[PDB]
Amino acid sequence: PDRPAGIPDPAGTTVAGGGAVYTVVPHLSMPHWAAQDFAKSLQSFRLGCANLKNRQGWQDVCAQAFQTPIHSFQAKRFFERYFTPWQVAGNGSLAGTVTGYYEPVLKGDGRRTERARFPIYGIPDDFISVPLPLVRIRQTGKNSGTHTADLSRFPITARTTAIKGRFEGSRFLPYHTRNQINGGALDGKAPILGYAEDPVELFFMHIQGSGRLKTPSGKYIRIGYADKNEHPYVSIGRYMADKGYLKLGQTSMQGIKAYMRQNPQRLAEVLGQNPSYIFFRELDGPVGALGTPLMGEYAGAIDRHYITLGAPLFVATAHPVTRKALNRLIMAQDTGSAIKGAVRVDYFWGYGDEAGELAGKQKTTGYVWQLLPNGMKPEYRP
Repeated sequence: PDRPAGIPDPAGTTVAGGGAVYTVVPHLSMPHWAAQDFAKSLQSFRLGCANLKNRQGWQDVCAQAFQTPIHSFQAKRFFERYFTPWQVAGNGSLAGTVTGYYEPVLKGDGRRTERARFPIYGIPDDFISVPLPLVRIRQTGKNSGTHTADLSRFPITARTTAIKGRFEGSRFLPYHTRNQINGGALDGKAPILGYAEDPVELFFMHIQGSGRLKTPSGKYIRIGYADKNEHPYVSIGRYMADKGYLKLGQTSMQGIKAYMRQNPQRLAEVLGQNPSYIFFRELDGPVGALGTPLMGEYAGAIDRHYITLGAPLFVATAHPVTRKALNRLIMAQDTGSAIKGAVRVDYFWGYGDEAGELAGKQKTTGYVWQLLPNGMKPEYRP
């Protein structure tokens, strides 16, 4: 028994906030709307609904998504009948920026072998996260928070949700940095999820926040983001360029990997420049900001000041290699620290080497339309 659709704001309806303006337009104002693989967009929406279904105003669309066949004919009618498109302008411009991201595959093992020597660590035994409002700390769980803490020492910026540290003496000190962990500071006090063959490839898994080990027999060990040490991110590519070990055109993962194989005397130095370090957990698609697994080519990262999390999002852009028209109904199910603005999408390409090529080549103008359940308005969320 089909859910009711509810009443759309009529064409030309506007909402404004934050320099952004949202305008209701017809579905057929989206380029190549007719020719979409709406079965794939429906799959992607259904994945987000495991959590999105619980958010006020999304219950009916999420329920109805599961009573809709996985076929583009029916799935098109679902998106037409239940959602209204809101064309997005940021600061007077429909035009914005599309970049690309992906889930890396790297050679490795569940064990230390001759080939696979670089441990992937989970949350350490002494890693304690404390929420942020010369202070006092009390432990409230084996990895969360009797000891004094020196807040001037911890890496707080204008943005810090929590501090990460460990008890030592009668102190709470910042947790270990990448250079220290590289140097063996976690020996004996952190779970190891597996081993990578290449340390630069591992370094870049940290940069994407998730990955997959491909064992010598072709199996996958799936590795997801769990936490981090909250020390600042520094680009090693920008470090190498003015050192000047490589030119900032060869600053790709693959160029750093090749430089390092030829130059083992610089490995520790360069990797240690990024004091940020990500801890992982044993787990298709990484889990994004919505808390659900992302579907390759049908999910993206957005700015939540501007885009409602979980929303179908039509992106009109250019394919990062063919430069041909790339028009897609994706789901806005993730966020990034570098993704800001009304019209701004990090396009999730999926897992593996091919997705990697696509992602890095993506830096394009794009146009966006946000689809929301009929009646629900977009909102600037300061």
